[PDB]
Amino acid sequence: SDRVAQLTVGNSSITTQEAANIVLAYGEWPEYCPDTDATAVDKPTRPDVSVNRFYTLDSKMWQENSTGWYWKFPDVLNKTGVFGQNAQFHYLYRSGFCLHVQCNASKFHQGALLVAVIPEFVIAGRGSNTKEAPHPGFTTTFPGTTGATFYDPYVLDSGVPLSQALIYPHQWINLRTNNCATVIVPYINAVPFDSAINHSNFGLIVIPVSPLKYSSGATTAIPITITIAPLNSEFGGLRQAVS
Amino acid sequence: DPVEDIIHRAISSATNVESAANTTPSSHRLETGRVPALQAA
Repeated sequence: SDRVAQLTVGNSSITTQEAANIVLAYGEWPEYCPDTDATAVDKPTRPDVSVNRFYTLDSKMWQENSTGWYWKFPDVLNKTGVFGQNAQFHYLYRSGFCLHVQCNASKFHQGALLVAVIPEFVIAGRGSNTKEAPHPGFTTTFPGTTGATFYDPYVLDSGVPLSQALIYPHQWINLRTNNCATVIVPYINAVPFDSAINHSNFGLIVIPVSPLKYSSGATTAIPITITIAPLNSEFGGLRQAVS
Repeated sequence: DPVEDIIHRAISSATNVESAANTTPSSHRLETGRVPALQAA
């Protein structure tokens, strides 16, 4: 009655039989923008079925010497589905999310992942220059659906240590206990509406802390799939398409 | 009884306004005769 769960959003549903729990980020639910906090004077669009559903990204194979991964939200969904078409025709944007990272392994495998959610996750450059200076490319800061591997996961590629990164909303995927992590995140920004193309709010991060080990003869290919879903999404400022 | 024809306002109105004006929700207009977009300068 606690290890079994089902999450139906839109026309899609996720079952699980070996879950742990569900984490609300900072104790709050994603909701629509109230009238006392809105600053635009147009009426927003709210599709509410066509954009609030579970989108499944690609799978990441987890190996012995993986140094870890990061996506940007809502960067990964600007080109998939009707959420990718409403986020290009409209200047303004507001949503929550509901994340789910699946990774199964047998009773003879061991290891652990750290699935956390970092608001305003800024990538650092990797040079000893005091001004010129190195800055990350656009496919490194805004990677898309294929993510990006960390170079230095010990400092999260931002000069900030992983050992204190449990202050963010997070779960663990311990292969002897569970196989999935679920984090529900509200809209966290200093402005009520903001653009979905320039500004990615937060970044999902999956880093294997204890490495994958298995005895000989076991299944060598352990993939990590990620299924995300917008919640309470609304757009504004209709114009022509800009990607 | 004597000579009679010896016997024989504004527009603006100030309001105490504290903050900027609000915005009320609207709908769509499909009718003739009532036009707010046509002016005469």
